[PDB]
Amino acid sequence: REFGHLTRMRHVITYSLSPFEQRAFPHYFTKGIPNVLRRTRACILRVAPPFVVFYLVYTWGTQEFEKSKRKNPAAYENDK
Amino acid sequence: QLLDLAQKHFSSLSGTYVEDAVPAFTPCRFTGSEIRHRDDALPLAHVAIAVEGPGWANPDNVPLQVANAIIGHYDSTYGGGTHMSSTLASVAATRKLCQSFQTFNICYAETGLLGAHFVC
Repeated sequence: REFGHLTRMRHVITYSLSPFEQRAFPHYFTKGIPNVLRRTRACILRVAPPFVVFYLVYTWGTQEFEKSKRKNPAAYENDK
Repeated sequence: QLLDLAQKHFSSLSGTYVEDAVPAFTPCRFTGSEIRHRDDALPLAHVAIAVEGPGWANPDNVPLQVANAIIGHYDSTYGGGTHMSSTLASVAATRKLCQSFQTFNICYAETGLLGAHFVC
């Protein structure tokens, strides 16, 4: 596909600078953190309710199976 | 004759001590970095690049010219040929990569600038 026939973009003025000059972790801490939380919530705000769905389906399904299985002899009263 | 006849109207107006010794021109660290413009409409790409060089006062610049002399210069307007005393030139005579190329050497008194300058 090459660089010669991608797309005819016009004016753009890039300003890259060498890694060797600049630090590997520029404000990587205090600046990086808020963005992390900011987008983390951006995912969980949508993703979470499926997690709760799977959670209640898991827990209720498990207790469903166990109550359906172990409790039975008491529920039978074979001494009837 | 050009000495005595030379005018010396207003006198120099500057300090003569340590106070005036501070440079009017800063020492300048080199910055290996890249700037790019895409006007695709431009008939063709014109690229140059530069390494940090000796200050103009510095004699260290002098041998480098001979080094630049190895790079030489070339352009399509010459007599051409792959035989010629330069590699990039014969390549320019071959795949025609360089319509022209040349090693600029602009050394400033502080810090200089070796580099290349070419048409492809």
